[PDB]
Amino acid sequence: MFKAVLFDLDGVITDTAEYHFRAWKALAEEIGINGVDRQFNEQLKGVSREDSLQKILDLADKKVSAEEFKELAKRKNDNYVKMIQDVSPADVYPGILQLLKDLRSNKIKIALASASKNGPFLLERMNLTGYFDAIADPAEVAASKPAPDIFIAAAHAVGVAPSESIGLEDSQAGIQAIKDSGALPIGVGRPEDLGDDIVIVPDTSHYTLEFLKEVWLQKQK
Ligand SMILES: O=P([O-])(O)O[C@@H]1O[C@H](COP(=O)(O)O)[C@@H](O)[C@H](O)[C@H]1O
Ligand SMILES: [Mg+2]
Repeated sequence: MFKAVLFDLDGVITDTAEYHFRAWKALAEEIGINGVDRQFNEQLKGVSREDSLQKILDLADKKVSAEEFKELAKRKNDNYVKMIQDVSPADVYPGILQLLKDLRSNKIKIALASASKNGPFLLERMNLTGYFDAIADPAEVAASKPAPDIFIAAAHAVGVAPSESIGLEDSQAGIQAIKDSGALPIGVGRPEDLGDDIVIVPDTSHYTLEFLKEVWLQKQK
């Protein structure tokens, strides 16, 4: 049976992917880049602060100085951090709190595999910190999503092999990271964005221990 569930945070645990999108779009427009719309944003979900900024800057022909680059990333984060100050337990996505309780009752490890340095703060805002057996620090891995490092680290942090773990993600980059880690991915979002090669659910209410078991018993190979 699987022995661990590796949780992405933003867009899985709570609608915080929407906040990252709005913050990145605002930053981009401030520097005259209007290409960050929902479609383009799918390429930003799951990627690190610096990687997100560079993907946005790639839309421009000229480059910014190292000094401006650093200021831009900080500017976006300062805005994002203000945006999430009022997040509360009421903001936890449907099914997530129950899933955490069910996993603990069944002795299945719970680890956070978020690329966000604001992850710990958000779990505290939502009164979810106590459910996690481990939080993989995104600053410790040598390579961020789509690299599998963070999921491999989350699994190791709870003493479980990635091959015996399920990863929950809402992004293209994150799903790739799960795939290359050896864990089984179950994405949440629309088929047009995440693919038709893995199991995808339309919303988090589908993330029940019953369903994770249903899917796991159906894994290939
Ligand atoms: O989706 P998950 O939880 O990997 O989290 C990811 O965290 C990145 C870095 O976050 P921060 O700027 O707060 O360090 C964000 O750019 C990305 O949009 C978000 O999906
Ligand atoms: Mg996400």
